[PDB]
Amino acid sequence: EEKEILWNEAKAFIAACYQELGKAAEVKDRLADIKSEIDLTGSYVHTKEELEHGAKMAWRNSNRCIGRLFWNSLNVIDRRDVRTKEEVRDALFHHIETATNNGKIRPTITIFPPEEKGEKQVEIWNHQLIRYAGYESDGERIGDPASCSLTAACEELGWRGERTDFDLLPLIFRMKGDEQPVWYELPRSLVIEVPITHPDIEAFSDLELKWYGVPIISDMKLEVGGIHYNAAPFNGWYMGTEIGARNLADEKRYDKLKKVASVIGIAADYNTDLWKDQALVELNKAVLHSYKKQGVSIVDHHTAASQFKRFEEQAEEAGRKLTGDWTWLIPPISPAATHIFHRSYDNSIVKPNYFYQDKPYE
Amino acid sequence: EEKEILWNEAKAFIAACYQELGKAAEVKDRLADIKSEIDLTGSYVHTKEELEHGAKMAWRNSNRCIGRLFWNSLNVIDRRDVRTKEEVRDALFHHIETATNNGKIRPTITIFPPEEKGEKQVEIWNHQLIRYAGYESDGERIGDPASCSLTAACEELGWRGERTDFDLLPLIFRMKGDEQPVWYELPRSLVIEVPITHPDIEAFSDLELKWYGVPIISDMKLEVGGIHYNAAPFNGWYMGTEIGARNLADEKRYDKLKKVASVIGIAADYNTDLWKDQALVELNKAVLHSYKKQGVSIVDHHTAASQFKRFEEQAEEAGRKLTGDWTWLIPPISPAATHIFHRSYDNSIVKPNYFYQDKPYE
Ligand code: HEM
Ligand code: HEM
Ligand SMILES: CNCCc1cccc(OCc2ccc3ccc(N)nc3c2)c1
Ligand SMILES: CNCCc1cccc(OCc2ccc3ccc(N)nc3c2)c1
Ligand SMILES: [Cl-]
Ligand SMILES: [Cl-]
Repeated sequence: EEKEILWNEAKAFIAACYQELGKAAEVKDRLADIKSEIDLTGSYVHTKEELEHGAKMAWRNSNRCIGRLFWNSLNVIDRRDVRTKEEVRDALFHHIETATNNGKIRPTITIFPPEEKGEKQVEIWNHQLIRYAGYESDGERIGDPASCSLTAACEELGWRGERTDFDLLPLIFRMKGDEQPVWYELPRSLVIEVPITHPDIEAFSDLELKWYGVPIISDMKLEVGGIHYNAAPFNGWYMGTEIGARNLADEKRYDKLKKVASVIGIAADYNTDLWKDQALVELNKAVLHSYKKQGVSIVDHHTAASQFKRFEEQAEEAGRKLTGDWTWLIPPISPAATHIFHRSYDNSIVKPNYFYQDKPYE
Repeated sequence: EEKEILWNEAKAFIAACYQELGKAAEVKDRLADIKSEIDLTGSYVHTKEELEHGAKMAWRNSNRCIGRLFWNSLNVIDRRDVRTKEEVRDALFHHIETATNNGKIRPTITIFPPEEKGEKQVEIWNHQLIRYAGYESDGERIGDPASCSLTAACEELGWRGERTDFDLLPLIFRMKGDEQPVWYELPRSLVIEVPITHPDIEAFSDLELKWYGVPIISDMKLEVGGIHYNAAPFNGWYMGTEIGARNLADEKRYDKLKKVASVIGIAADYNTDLWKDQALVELNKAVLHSYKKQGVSIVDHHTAASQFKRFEEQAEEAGRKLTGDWTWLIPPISPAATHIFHRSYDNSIVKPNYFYQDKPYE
């Protein structure tokens, strides 16, 4: 059964992958080899070419991602060789440095050994490799509420945060055979952060806002031809609205709109003044300006949607079905100013792809 | 078959309606009477109470409507007695006057005789009773592009627009047995319009924008207990974003964002300046301000979403399933600033309800 599903997924992936790589003639013999490997071993091992192309296909098939035009330039790092926690740490440190690239962000994925019997070899606890801690006790809220449960789990393990609003969480992961994860503080020299200033409004710096340069999502599973890479952190560059309309704006995140309204000099008293909307726009302008000024890659939602339109055109021209999740593709500010809002998308799930998986804490 | 569907819909509607009206004991005898009427006549006639409550249920079940908290206060006008085109005209004129109510808009529906054998008794051609004409010829675009086909159909019939950007379309409808519709110019004394000014930016009036006071949607079909009221125009008051983020903003409508950017004194050259977003906010602030200043009812999207949350709570408390269309419920500006964005909704279709129907032109 288990063995059956794997073979099926393998046939479908190898056929499609080799077709796109112009290697269609090599399919029959590769499939032969795979069949034997599965019979003999219970699993099979991707070639470097298969793994690289699979990770790229998986990004291409990510319905919720507006940034897919660049799927084929994904930088894929093969770390299936790691066996120790020092190696995993160093690979994660390396991913941060190489993806950051002094501000000129390279979309990158680092791929660790896959689940074996559904048994994880490496289990990453972080949601993103770089993220801020959150605390909630005695009515006191500090940092990022979205990080409260992971922060509490880290502190169970002997980590202690300084309780600023921007404590960097340690890297935290567990190896097969260890009962507990280990944690490592991030070297601050590896982590680019951007202070938020406004191009016109000088008081904006009074808010003392900042955000980190690179979102490196580290808790999703990459599935390629029936092989489950549960540990495979990847990154792009930010779209500005993720920071300005959600991370810094949401009431359940940093909740900064009233403070923004105050520093930009507008009242926050009447819904009809659209003060939240006006605050959102200025905060989002501040975020784009600040990343650009520091030389850290970022895309605004208009440019991003323009790129996505080209992705749609490229899909059509290549003869591939396009899939998408309208509810995630539309940006959270001025969505009707983008073409995405005015059409519909088929939300079918195509593999390879990235999937959610259960958290090991909570 | 036809006769069967009707009876089924009737049983389900009468049972639910009388239950809500505390008239459950009267169901058995009412259903008896209806059964006979259908056998004998092919159809059945709603009581005033059934019709009124059915139209209210239909609004309550409109998945795409954010304004549903007020479903039970719908003003229902029963015009099943009309037989002539002068009567239809006068009923439509009356609806405009009574709904407008000197600016204090009353949500109202005027209900005309229903389809008989699927044969319409009255066929309204207008999308809304009050709307602006649109023209497109020789590269010249004037008025509302959304009105181009209806405008062309009106001019086929001897109507002629002045070719301002805001020509009011005539009322246009067809009676059973007439080969052609008739048209009647709207008396300007019945139509409230609001000039768009900005609370802070005096130059905003240079754009010479205006919009009409009351959206009176006149091309949907009301279905109640298997009876098809294809002619049943209804209105609420506007939510400001419908005018400011769509009618005046969309590239395929009045397309005013570049002109807005110019009068508010910002460049429209770089996506990263978020000039479209900033223009959207100021235009939307202008719209709310202008309606309020003139004493014409309007709701902003924050207040509207707050009302909708109460509608959700009321549904739960009354033991009714809530249905909704997330993609239409979210406002087109700052959607993530509303609770709607952060939850999901079951998009099941429950009857009574309002439905699309084929246009008689195009
Ligand atoms: C190159 C720059 C990129 C940009 C600007 C971009 C933009 C975005 C945005 C805005 C979202 C929505 C996230 C949210 O609202 O929570 C998203 C979702 C997503 N992106 Fe991308 N992305 C990029 C690169 C990548 C890469 C390199 C991958 C993987 C190889 C990826 C895979 C995804 C996935 C899987 C999701 C959905 C996650 C979920 O379901 O929660 N993206 N992207
Ligand atoms: C009282 C004020 C009301 C407000 C503020 C309101 C608000 C809205 C808004 C903003 C939409 C979305 C329209 C679009 O984006 O194209 C909508 C859709 C709708 N509303 Fe309401 N509404 C109100 C009253 C009513 C009334 C009185 C009815 C009928 C009795 C109604 C039935 C509907 C229906 C059927 C739709 C969907 C139409 C379609 O599918 O195209 N609403 N409403
Ligand atoms: C706001 N939704 C949070 C829930 C959630 C859970 C797990 C992963 C996840 O990823 C969002 C995500 C994923 C990949 C991205 C790549 C680039 C980018 N700019 N944003 C990206 C954002 C998001
Ligand atoms: C933007 N969608 C246009 C397509 C379309 C076709 C037919 C009817 C229709 O109604 C939108 C609609 C319906 C009822 C409304 C009631 C009140 C209100 N403020 N807006 C309302 C808006 C909309
Ligand atoms: Cl993020
Ligand atoms: Cl409208």
